[PDB]
Formats: sequence, C-alpha cells, structure tokens
Amino acid sequence: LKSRVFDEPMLEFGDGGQHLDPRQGLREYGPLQPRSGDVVHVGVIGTEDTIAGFSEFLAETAAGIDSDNKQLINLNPDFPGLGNQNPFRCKFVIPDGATATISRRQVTEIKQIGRHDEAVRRAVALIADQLSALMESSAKPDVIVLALPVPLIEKLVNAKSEEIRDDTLNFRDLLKAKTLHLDVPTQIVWPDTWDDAAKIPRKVKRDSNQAKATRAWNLLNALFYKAGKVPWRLLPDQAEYRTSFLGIGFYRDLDGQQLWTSTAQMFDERGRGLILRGARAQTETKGRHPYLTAKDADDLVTQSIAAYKAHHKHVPARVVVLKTSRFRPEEAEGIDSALSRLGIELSDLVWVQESSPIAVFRDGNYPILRGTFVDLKGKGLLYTRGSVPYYGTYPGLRVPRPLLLVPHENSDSALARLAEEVLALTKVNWNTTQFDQKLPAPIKAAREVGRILKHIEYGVAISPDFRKYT
Amino acid sequence: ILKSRVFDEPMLEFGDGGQHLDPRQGLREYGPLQPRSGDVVHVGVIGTEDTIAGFSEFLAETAAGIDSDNKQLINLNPDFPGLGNQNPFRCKFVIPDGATATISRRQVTEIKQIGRHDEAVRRAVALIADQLSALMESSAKPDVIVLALPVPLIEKLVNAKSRDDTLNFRDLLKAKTLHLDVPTQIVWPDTWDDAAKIPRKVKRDAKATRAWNLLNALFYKAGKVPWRLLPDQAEYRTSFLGIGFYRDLDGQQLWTSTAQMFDERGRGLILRGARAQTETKGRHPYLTAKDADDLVTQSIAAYKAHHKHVPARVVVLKTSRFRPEEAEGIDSALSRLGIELSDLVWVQESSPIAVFRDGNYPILRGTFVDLKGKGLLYTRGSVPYYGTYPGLRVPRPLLLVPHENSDSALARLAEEVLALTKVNWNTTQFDQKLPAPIKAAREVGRILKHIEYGVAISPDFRKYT
Amino acid sequence: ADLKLWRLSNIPVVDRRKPGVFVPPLNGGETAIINLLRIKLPEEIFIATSPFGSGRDAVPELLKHSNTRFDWVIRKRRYVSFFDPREYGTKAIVDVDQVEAIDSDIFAFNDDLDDTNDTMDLLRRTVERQLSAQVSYLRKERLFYFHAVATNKSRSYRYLANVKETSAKVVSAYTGYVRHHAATFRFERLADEWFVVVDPTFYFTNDGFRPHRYPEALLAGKKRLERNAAVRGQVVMWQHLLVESASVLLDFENLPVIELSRAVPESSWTRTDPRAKEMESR
Amino acid sequence: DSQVLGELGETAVKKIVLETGFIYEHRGRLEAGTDGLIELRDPKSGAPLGKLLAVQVKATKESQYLRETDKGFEYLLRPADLKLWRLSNIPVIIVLWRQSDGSAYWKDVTDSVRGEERRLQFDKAADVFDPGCADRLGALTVDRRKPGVFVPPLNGGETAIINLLRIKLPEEIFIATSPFGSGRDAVPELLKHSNTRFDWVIRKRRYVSFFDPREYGTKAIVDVDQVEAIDSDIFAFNDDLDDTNDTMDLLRRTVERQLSAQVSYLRKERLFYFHAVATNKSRSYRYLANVKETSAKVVSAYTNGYVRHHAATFRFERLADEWFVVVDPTFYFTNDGFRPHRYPEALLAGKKRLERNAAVRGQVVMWQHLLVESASCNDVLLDFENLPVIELSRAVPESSWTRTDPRAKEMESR
Ligand SMILES: [Cl-]
Ligand SMILES: [Cl-]
Ligand SMILES: [Cl-]
Ligand SMILES: [Cl-]
Ligand SMILES: [Cl-]
Ligand SMILES: [Cl-]
Ligand SMILES: [Cl-]
Repeated sequence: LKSRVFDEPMLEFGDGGQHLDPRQGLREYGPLQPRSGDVVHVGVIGTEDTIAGFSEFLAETAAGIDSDNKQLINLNPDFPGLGNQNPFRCKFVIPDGATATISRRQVTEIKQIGRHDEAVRRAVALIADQLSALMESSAKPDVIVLALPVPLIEKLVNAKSEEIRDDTLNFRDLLKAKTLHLDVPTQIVWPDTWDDAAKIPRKVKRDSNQAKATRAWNLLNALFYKAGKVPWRLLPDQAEYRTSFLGIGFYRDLDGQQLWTSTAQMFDERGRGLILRGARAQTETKGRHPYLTAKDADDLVTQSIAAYKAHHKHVPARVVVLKTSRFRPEEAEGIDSALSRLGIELSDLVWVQESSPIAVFRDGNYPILRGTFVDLKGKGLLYTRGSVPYYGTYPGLRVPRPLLLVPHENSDSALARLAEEVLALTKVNWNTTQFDQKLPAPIKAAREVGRILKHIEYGVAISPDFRKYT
Repeated sequence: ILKSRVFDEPMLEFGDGGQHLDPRQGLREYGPLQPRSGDVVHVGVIGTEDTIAGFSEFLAETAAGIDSDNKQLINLNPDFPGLGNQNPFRCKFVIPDGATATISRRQVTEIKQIGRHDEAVRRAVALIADQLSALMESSAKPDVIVLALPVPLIEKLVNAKSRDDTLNFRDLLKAKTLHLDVPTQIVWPDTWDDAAKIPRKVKRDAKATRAWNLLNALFYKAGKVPWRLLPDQAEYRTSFLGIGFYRDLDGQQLWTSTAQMFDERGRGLILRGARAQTETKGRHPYLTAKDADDLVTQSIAAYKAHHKHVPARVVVLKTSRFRPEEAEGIDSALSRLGIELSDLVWVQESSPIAVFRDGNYPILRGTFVDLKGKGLLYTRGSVPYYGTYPGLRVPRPLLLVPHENSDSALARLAEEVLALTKVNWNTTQFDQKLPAPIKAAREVGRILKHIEYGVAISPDFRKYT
Repeated sequence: ADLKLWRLSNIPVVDRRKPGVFVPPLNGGETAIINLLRIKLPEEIFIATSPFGSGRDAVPELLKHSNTRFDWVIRKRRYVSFFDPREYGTKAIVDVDQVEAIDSDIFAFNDDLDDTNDTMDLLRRTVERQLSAQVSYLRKERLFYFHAVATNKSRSYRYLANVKETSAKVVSAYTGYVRHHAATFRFERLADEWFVVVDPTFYFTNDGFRPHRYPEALLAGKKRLERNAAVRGQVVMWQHLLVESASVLLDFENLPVIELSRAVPESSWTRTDPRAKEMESR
Repeated sequence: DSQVLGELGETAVKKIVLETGFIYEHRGRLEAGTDGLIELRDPKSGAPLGKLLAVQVKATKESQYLRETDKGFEYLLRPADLKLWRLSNIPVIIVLWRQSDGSAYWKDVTDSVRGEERRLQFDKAADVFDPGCADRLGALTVDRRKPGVFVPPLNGGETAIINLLRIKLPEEIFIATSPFGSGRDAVPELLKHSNTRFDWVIRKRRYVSFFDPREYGTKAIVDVDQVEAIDSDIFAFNDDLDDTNDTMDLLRRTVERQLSAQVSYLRKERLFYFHAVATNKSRSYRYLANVKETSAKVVSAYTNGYVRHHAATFRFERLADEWFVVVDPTFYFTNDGFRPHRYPEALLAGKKRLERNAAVRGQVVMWQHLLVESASCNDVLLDFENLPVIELSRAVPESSWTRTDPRAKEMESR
C-alpha cells in the first residue's frame, strides 16, 4: 500500500509572497491584490448595546490584540492591528448612518413567542426590514454585521448538550434565504465574544470564559471575504485561471413532492465561488439517492461554464468535478458531452466520500499527520485533518477521520495529484483563519447553499455570488 | 352511552325482482339480474396440452353438477346444481374452437431454468402476452381467457410464504396485457382456483365452491351482472367513488392518483388522475383541490359516457384522511355538476378498537357501534346464514370516519359500506372485509405501477381483475 | 308483522341440509365489552418553552441533575408535563420563567395538531411510568409487556374478572424461550374525552431478559391459536391493571357494556356446527 | 556503512554540543550523517530554554574535501538534505566531521536552504567546531515562539496499521433457487426443522451459503434439485450488482455465526457487540497487542445505572479482486447487559467525547485479534489475514511535542 505525506499546500499572498499559513502570509505580504485606499464598509444591525459593543471590539481590533499564550504562537497568534502592520491592507469602517437599531421591545416580543417557528419567522421579517432600510441609499454597506443580543440568539438557536434537521425552522437558513435578493452578505455574531453564531447548535448556558486575537482574525477575514476581496490564491505554481473545480450537489425540498434539486458550486484558485441551480434530480429508490440525467448534467455543467465565462471572460482549460455521491453513468456521460462541446479537453471526476470507515492508525497519542495519503488500489485515503507540524499540535480533540477519494475512469489525472488538489481546496476558508479543514471548498459550499435554497421556490433566479450565501 | 346497531345482512336483487342475501342462493332460485336468451360466455384457454384438456374437463364436470362434501354447513358449502336446467347463471360457458393456445413443454422448461427471478417473470409475461395476442387476432375474440400454467411453472413464478424488491408475475402480466382488451383468470391446474393473487404455500396440500367461484369470476369478467345492491330508496342512483394512490419505482418515485367508480350493479370504472403531492419525505400522498376537482370530474364524465346519466349521489371512499384541499376540490366538482348529495368516508383498516362478546364465537357480522362520530363496523364475524364464523382468527372491525362535508348520518353510511363488501369478483362467500371501491384501489394500483404515466388506460375494471 | 321472523328463513310454515334454509337466530340481545378506558386528566397541565428542540436533545442535561423523571415531552422547543417541572430535575431542561400551569382541557381538547400529538405522547409516557411496577415499555416494538422478574422463572398477575378473582401467567417459563403478556396502547379522542385502547399480544425473549432471535416467528405460532375468549380475557386483565394503578397522575374509568340488539346463537351452534371446537382457545 | 559512519560523526558532534551548553535531539538519518536539533540549556537546572538551531552532520573516513589545503577548503551541499528544513524558519548549520584527523568544521547554511548557493567556503582557522562556539551558535538560534517557526516532521517516517483484514473465502460457494423471495420469509419454515443455522442469504429467490444447504435444515428452504457448488471466485469477483451485494451479506452473516461465542449482532444498529453473560456484571476480553497480552473490559457494568459494551461496525469492501473487512470501533449501551437502554445516544456521546488515538487504535487491534482468533481452534468457514503495516514517509515528532505542546495531556487516552 503506497503512502505519501503531502506538504502543506502553499498559497500566494501578493507581491509574489508565498506561505502555507493564511494568517502569517497576510501579516508578511498583505492580501493578493490590494488597491490603495481599500476600505470595507460595515453596516451593523442590533440593539444600542450590541451596536456600541461591536464598535468597541472593532476599535480594539484596529489597535492590535495580543495572544493569550504564545507557546503555540502559530495556532494562537497576535492580531497586529489595522494600522501599519494591517494584514488586510484594508480599512474596516462603519459609515455614518449605516446602523439600524432593534428596539428593546422587539427583542422581548420575539423571546416571548411560544411557538418556535413563529418566533423565527418574526425575527427574519424584522431583520429583513432593517436590512432593506439600510440599503435604501442610507449608505452602501459591503457587508452587514448582525449583532443580536445573547437572549435573542438563544431563543432562535436550539441547544445541544456539551457532549453532542427540519422539525424546527433554522433561523440562519431562513434569514439567508429571505435576504438573498438584497445583495448584501451578512455576518451573525455573538455580542459578547464576537464569533460566528446561529450556524451550529449552541450550549444551554453561555460561558464567561478568551482568544480575542483569534476571534478578531476570524471576524475580519469573514468580512474581507464577504466584501468580495481576495486574501490569497491557491496552487501558486499552477497557471491561474486554467483549472476550475465544479462541485455538484443536491438538496431536498420540504413541500410539494419533496423533489431533489441539483446545485453547482464552482470555485477558482482565488477562492471565489459561483452558485448555480440546475434541474430537478431523479432518485434511485423511494425518493432517495438523488442523481441527474445525462441531459440535465450536460445542462448544469454548461450553465456553470457560461457563468465562469461571464465573470472571468475566458473558459477554463481543465474542470475537476467533485461529488459526494458516486457518479452515475448518466452523469459521467452528460459531463463529457458538455465539456467536449465547449472544447474543454481536460477533466477529472472525483467521488469524495465523507463517511468512509477506512482509517489508518499510528502508535502514540497524536493522530496521523494532515496530508497523509494512502493508495488503496485506485482509492485515495486522504487525511485533511490531523496533526499539523506548523501548529505544533493536533488542533482537535476527537480523533480525525480521513476522506476517501475515488476518481472516475474518465479522469485524466493520477490519484495522487487529485488528492493534493483536494487537500489544497480545504484551505479556502470563509469562516475561520485556521487552515486544517476537512472538506474542500466545492463540497462545503454544497451543504451550505442547500440549506438556504430549499427555502427559495424552484424556478426563482438566484444570485451566483457564493459570498452572499456564507 | 354508546349507540349500537346490528344491521341486517344487506339484501341483493336478482332476476325477476327476486331478493336474497346470498349471491349463490339467489342465482340458484332466480338467476342473474338481466338475462338474455342465448347468453354465453366464450372462454379462451392458454396453457399446456395437459392443462388445456384438464380445464376443459373441469368445465364439463361443473356443467354436470357437483355435490357438497359438508352438508351440515350447507349454506357455507353448497352444491353446484350444474349448467343444465338448474343453471344459476342462466348462461353457457363454452370454449370456442381455436380459442386455445398451447405453451410447449420446451418453453416451460426454459422459463423454469432461468436463474434470475425477475428475468423468468419478464420472459413468461412476454410469452403469454404473445399467445394472448394471437388468440385475439383469431376471429374467436373470446370474452375471458383462462390461464392454466402447469404447477411447476406457477411455483417458479410465485413466491412462497408458509413487494417491490421482486417482480410480481400477476401484476406485470395484467399490466402488459391490459391493451389487448381481454380479462384473464390465472388458475392452479389441479384445483382450478385463483392463483398468483396471494403468496403460495411452499408445499401444495370444496370442489363445488371452487366451481361456484370460477364461474362467478368468468361471469363478472365477461361483463354480465349477477345481481345488484338493493338501495334503501328508489328515487335516485348512487355512485361509489374510491380514490387511491400508487407509487412509481423509476423516475422520482412520484405517486399517482387513481379513481375506482362503481355503480349499484357492481361494475367499476378506473381512471388515472394527476400526480399526487406528499406530506413528509415523499410519503402520505394527497391531491390538491385542483387535481381532486379534475379527478372527480373525469370520473363523472366516464360514468356518464357509460351510463348516459349523472348520479344524484356520490360516495367518496379513501383509506387515508381527507385533506382540506381534497374535500374542497371534491365539493367544487360535484357542485359544478349539480350533484347535491355526497359523502366523504375515511375507511381505516388497522384500528385497534374492538368489541368483545362473551363466548368462543366472535361478534356478529354487521355489528355497528357509534363512537361519537366514528363508526365501528364489523364486516367480518359470525354469520348466522352460514351457521358459523367462516374464519379462525378473530375478526377486526373497520373504523369509518365520515368527513364533516358528508350529508348522510353515520349509521346509514355504515350499512352502505357493509353492502359494498358484497360486490365481489373473486369468491361467492359474501363475508368480505373491504368494500369494493377500496378493494379495487389496491388491485388497480399494483397493475398501473407497471404502465408509464400518461399512457391511456382501459376504464373497464373487469380487465384489471 | 305477519311472519316477519321467517322472512329470510326459507323454512315453510325442509331438511336443514337443503341449500337456502337458515334457522333464524333467537331474538333478544347480548352485551359486550369495548377495549376502551376513559382517561381522566388532572385539573392542570404544565407548559413551558425549552432551550432544546426535542426531548432527545434534553436528556444529557437532565442526567446531570438529580430527582429525575421521564414522563415529559419536549417537541419544537415546547415542554409539556402533568407534574410541575420546577420541583424536579426537569428544571434544567425548561425555561423556568416561561413555566405556566394552565387548564388541561385547553391543551388536550383543541384543534391544534402539535397540541394533540404532544397530548398523545405525554399520555403514553405518563402511563409508562404509572405502570412501571408491573410492565415495561419497548421502544422499537412499541409494546407494553410484563417484564421478567427472575431469569427463567414464571410469575402470575392477580386480577379480577366479573366479580371473581383470577390470575394469569403473564411471564411464562418453559425452561428455549419465555413469553410475556404484551399489549399495544393507543390514545384516541372521542368528542371531548381521551381514551386508552388496549390491543393484547405477546413478546418473546430467551431467558427472560435476553431478547430472542427471530421472535416474530415465535409470535405467529401463538397468535394462530388465539380465539375470542382468550383475547377478551386479556382485554379484561389489562383494563384491570390500568384501573388498579390509580390506587399517580392519571385515572381510568370503565365504560358501560354495549347492548347489542341481536345475539350470536352460541348455545345452538355448539350442537349444530362441526367447527364449534375450532372456535375455543386451546 | 553509511549509517555507522554517520552515528560516529553524530556522536562526536553530540559530545561537543553538550560541552557547549546545548541539548542535542536526534531526528533522523542522512546519506552520510544525521539530522538533529540544538536547543539552549539552562546551565544550572538543565531545563530547555526554547532557542533552536538545526544541525546536519556529514561524516567521512580519511577523505579530503574539495580543494583542501592547510588553510581552508570547499564543500558541495546536498539539496535534498537541506530541504527537510525548507519551510521551518529554523536556522541550519552543517558540521563536517572526519575520522582520520578528528576535525570538526561548521558553517551557517540557512541561506542555502532557500536558494542555490551550493559551493561552501571553509576556513580551517575560523570555521572550527568546538566548545568555544557557544556565543556564535547562541546568536544563531531562533525562538520556538517566533511566528512562522515550526519543527518539521521526522524524515525517517513511522509505521501505521489499517482497519482492513483480508478475508480468505472457501474455494466453493453453494448456489440455489428458493421457494421464498427473501430469507425473512424463509425463517419460519427453517425453524420448523432441526440442524438449523443462519449463515445464509436468500434474496430475489436465490440462495447462497458457504456450507452445503442439503446437509443441514436449510434443505427445507431451497430447491434441492437446483443446488450447485461453483467456484467462489466467480460469484464473489464479478460485475453483477446482485452478486456483490449478496457476497457482502453472506460474509456478514458468516462472520456473525463465526464470532457468536464472544459477540452478537444488532440488526437495527448494524453493530457487532460483546454480549453480556450475566445481568449487571462486567467481563473482559484478553488479546495480544504488540508482543504483550492485555485485557479490555468489553462489558463494563456501572452498578445501580447502565452497562457499556464494546461495539463495532463491520464493512465488507472489495479491493482489486480481494475481499476485506473494515472495523470501526464504537460502543453500545444496555440497561442491565441485555435490555437496551432507553437513552443510549446520550451515553455514547459521553464516552466518545474522551476517546483519543491510543484508545481507538487499541480497539482496532482488539477487534482484529477477535477476527483472526476465530479462524484457529476456538463451523469455521472464513480465515482472516493481517495486512502489512503502512510505511509513512514522515513521522509525527511526538517526543518533541510531549515536551513543547501545552496540550499533549489532552491527547492522552484516559
Ligand atoms: Cl418597537
Ligand atoms: Cl339494530
Ligand atoms: Cl333510477
Ligand atoms: Cl378481519
Ligand atoms: Cl423523552
Ligand atoms: Cl415525535
Ligand atoms: Cl465467552
């Protein structure tokens, strides 16, 4: 069984600067393509306290924040501030009149509603109005931060125990869907720690703790990405704009006949994603195992390449297609028909198994190195999470579990090259600045846009900008 | 305080206005409802030379009469008085010349030796569909075609048990031969009773009763009316519309709505409606108000085309609760047509509610208990006319839940449902559990799942039996 | 009027073995018992919101505390129970300032789907705890069954039939399986009253505690031989167990016997029917 | 020869490094020498200080370097050796050692780690490596807590075990047709007879087993005249979906019977688990981890309460015309050892939260031991074969991390 340990994928950071770590590369070289006078205009929706609280945290962020403990300085870095050592080379400013205030009564009204689904719908309608008012030429915010009070988030977000669906409405998913036609990305934050909220289940009680420097890194990187700026670029050695990575996924509607709908998540080496919605899917058994016909896969790939051409003005030379389910013969046929028609002669079809039970185990307390790759006779065991030499530790606690990559026979590239690209694609991050993520960006975006698009009626045109789904 | 009723065994009308509760005794005394001089049912046969000749000999022994072998329960085990002067059907059962197709003993061993069950079924269906087609091309044009496949071939095609995973031979045969426009009857070649309808026994173990059932089934498939339900009034006609659903296996596994429209003479009309919506994860099929409107409107139109009159009352039967959209769409169709009488009855087959008498014999068939808006009806149980309980396992009643849009009282609807259990095309024992439109919904759905959506289907129910 | 008794008889006024003749069943009625027990709910029911979406998500927080019980429901971030959650460990899984004692009839007798389903769910869990002394509840099988007390040992439940004391081997030991008297409980609403429905069956283990392998086939053997008097007796016994248990939050009342206008001629059939012996429970 | 000579040079260099006030840490081997790290040492307490310098020793016996005189010489650097430190941001020095004269010369070579300056200039006067270099080396060290600095993984690599065991099928497998459509329908007929067993599959009227169905009670559920023994290679290694699915199903049921003395199967959870033998009583399983025997409490009772059972998910996967069983450890919870707990999910999340690598790896070894052990003398149809260890090219520096990582204790299996 052949085994390799891939190097941590390198990133290009601007002025040709190259580094494996998004944070250190930004500190040393800045972002990829900065323009003099760059500024991210940040709108704020919240109460008088949370608005003032967010303004305070943005100020400490601008001044610079020291690490809590520099023993693991790469995992727990300082934030150098937004002045002379600005890692984003960009100003983060709340314009005048770019804040909408939620009244104390409006917060209490929602907390007091007895039925959870009605509380979510009332909260979504309230925030959508404040969002729309902020975009009525009051200012032109590039991204709007939603600083809801702690009790309001606890009302809207279900709790799961420290140890550890659609029965209840998801506030975040409904909010992102109901505000998608407004062309603003939003960032929901806890008003005490200022990290991401409403994306995962919360705890029953909020801790009073800190790692303020890390939370500053994550918040600005999320606002940076949402504003549309490129922090760095992947695959620096490879010529840019040559290869594109087309994820194909499915989500299931809740009403009607619970039909599945195909989605496309295409990313470039600059981490920018284009989201496209295809035709309804077939299913193999009892409405499960969604799949596309050859005509529908052909249509979806063609619509995707056309959107790539409308934004980048040229057509990719290679297209790597990623799926979390095996490629049906119809899907492989439709992908080939669409690509050959457009003159794209290079293609790889990779089946990415998230839940394979196959694993390998080293002797000791630390887990396998991230980047370890084991060839299992045409199937690639790839450890996207695990021990990270750059961090000097294993950043998790529960053991990691590898991806299993199965390339289709129609693929042009060797298994080891595709696994290294999948490893590199895990670095595209819109939520944290820690690069040891499990899934490559095209597959991650599939799950995220599926939870949102099932609240938008089929047939309605949707924005292709992935940054507005994050 | 629970109001209680024990309904009379519903009365049926035979020839010359003769009345009886038993279809067998009624035909014996008065004959069929509307007999004509020279009435004949032409019976084609498909099988081997052994089974074709074997069936011809059972028909002859039936014509000569067969006696009971348990005369102490004479009503449950009657003699068959024969096809002579005492002919209960007042009709001839004749195999025309050249109305027989033979399956070679080499063709039998070929199918019996196919490794995969699904491939043996598809090959046997395609073979019989070929023989079926030929007989029809012949000027014989039979009324009903008996399929007598030898015992080893039925045992190959039919599973034993002492459903979508394996092909069902009977269901695919009915679907693939539906366009040929002739009802078929599959029989075991030794006992000459219905085969492939239920799972067979792993090891195969009254002749007069089997003669009764075979002739009643051929009589029904030919299109002749043995009797009619006696209505509680004489001013208007009532049609019983069963609404069902079946699920596709390919595509997106969508559900399709069906309609089973029966008249008071026991004849049914089968319609396919639009695709159904579902409630949760592709389950709990239901119709929108628009599609329920269209389905009921298409059923009334078909009834009018076949009867040249519109019924004044329409009873809608479902095995699942009526959605508000379904009730709204049904009212829209009937009001547009001027039909002012309707009832919407949800028939539950698996309720745990039951009533228990003190003894070894179970509750009488026809027992009704009003559970404050819900009707407990024992369609099976002790039958006095039979002098026994014709079964062994204890019976379980139906639970009838009429929708609030219904016009009738609960007790009247339950007696009507009890009468609908006697419309019966597979046996001459009248103590059946389910009313005919619901029984037809199951059989019709198993067949239409093998016919692509949007393909025109025959409206005559006798071709699905 | 006239010869109404002989309307369908076809007996002149013939051999009994002549087709069509039917001895008219002796008029006059008989009584019968429904498998239903009226449920009397407490005056008050406790509603509250919960940080947990479902009760499954709340259990780990409940275990962290003491004085626990499990006859409660959490669904769609809504908590319901017949006891006060503030006086037990359930205080950890409810929003304590949202706890509110309301009239039971408001919650249990309305047109709301979620209210009706949560009422059914709470009734089943309240019954499971109120009957925990004699029977346990199976989650997969959805059955209530008399649990085994000792390995490979039989035991008997002592109840009342008519006004005469009786008993039944609810756990029967044969010393390669043991069978337990089981039943499915259903909670049905009729007008503005809640009822529990009792449908007897059986459950098979190996030594009393180890589940049997393929008990579905052991069940069909005993169900095949079950007749009316056996099922009726099991209904009476389970109905006694429920009425007995309130001697506690739920009370159960027996319903009057149903008066049927006609009667099975059982006495006559025992002589004339060659299958009368097939009708008794062996 | 290269190895020994390298350990000679490393030993000479290590001896000087300790006299100079630094800690030496071996890291790996090289073409002619070794790879290691130098760390500043507290002179009194002996504790590490956190200042690092990478050291590469190259040794030679009696050989003359390039253009060597009495005053100096030149040396050609090996890029593959220096590349082990390419991104570490740790300064690197080379130390040349010779056995003839015992000479040790050193040179700072960080600039050659990130470039193509392969020609080195040595001055035998100023480039001497001996205890007098304490100040020079100390000024070259980098702080361990400098942003961007990290210790690279060890170039010698390490081994690892996979959760796959090769299955050796019997040469013959028995084909038949059946009156029943599925095995579920055939069980009540089977229970009517004696000499019964359940390691067989009936799906879509077809029967498969590794034993002859006619020699057991299974004759009652098969078409005896259609029983046929074929080469199991043809059934188990073809492209037919029905055949590969039935192989996976038969392999599982055969395994279930073969391990029935120790573990039982849960149909719903799809889990093999060590069953209890008495209510509310624990028991252990004895297996061989490495060369030593060890015991695992596969059934652990917590007195009243619940009982925790060692569980595992089995997947049967085909790889290049060979069949394998995959083992994925987990746990299963009962109320008393037999009766299922009514809230197991909460208990599984409790035990899983604290699970770390050593515990997970040990469970894989134990389950793989139980599988292989059932083939030898404990009716036995399947043999199991351990796979060779995986040779990974780079190893986790665990020894270094246990000193330096403040979270090394969080990785320990409690
Ligand atoms: Cl307000
Ligand atoms: Cl009455
Ligand atoms: Cl009329
Ligand atoms: Cl029944
Ligand atoms: Cl619960
Ligand atoms: Cl539920
Ligand atoms: Cl043992």
